Amino acid sequence: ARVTVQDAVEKIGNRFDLVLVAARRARQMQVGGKDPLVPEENDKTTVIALREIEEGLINNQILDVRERQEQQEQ
Amino acid sequence: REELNETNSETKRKKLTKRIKLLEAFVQSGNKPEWMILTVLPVLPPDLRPL
Amino acid sequence: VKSDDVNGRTKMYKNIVDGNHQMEPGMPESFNVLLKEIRSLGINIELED
Repeated sequence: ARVTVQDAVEKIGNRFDLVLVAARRARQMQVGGKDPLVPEENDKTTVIALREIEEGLINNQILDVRERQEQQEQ
Repeated sequence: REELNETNSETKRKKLTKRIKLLEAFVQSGNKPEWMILTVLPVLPPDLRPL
Repeated sequence: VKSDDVNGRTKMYKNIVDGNHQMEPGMPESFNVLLKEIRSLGINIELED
């Protein structure tokens, strides 16, 4: 597994919002309605969300923009 | 409070001023002094004291 | 979860069955119990909003 977490800390900086973003992605994946942007390898949603966030694709603004677009499209 | 200000200092006047300030605050608070002396005594909700 | 929650225990067990992963804070029963203990002794227990 991903033993150490340093890339997510650098990608967030505050180190307290990174876990929040990871958990927000994980809960959304668990409930459904979302697709993993990164190629999954039969693992937990937490690890997949962490990898997607650290890949430079998920942020506190990307998720918010996507949610706003989805809400406005209704 | 005025009398404590009018008092001639020392520990007695200090205690008097403290009591006066405390009274002024408790008056500013909605604290009934009689509330310390209880009137109606609540008994336990029966599920608070197991048999 | 690892505390006295009863109605939260049931909700959490149901969620774990359903894979929801959510806990409901509410208010601890021991809090109301201590409030009563205050009301049990000579002081009213009243909590503002």
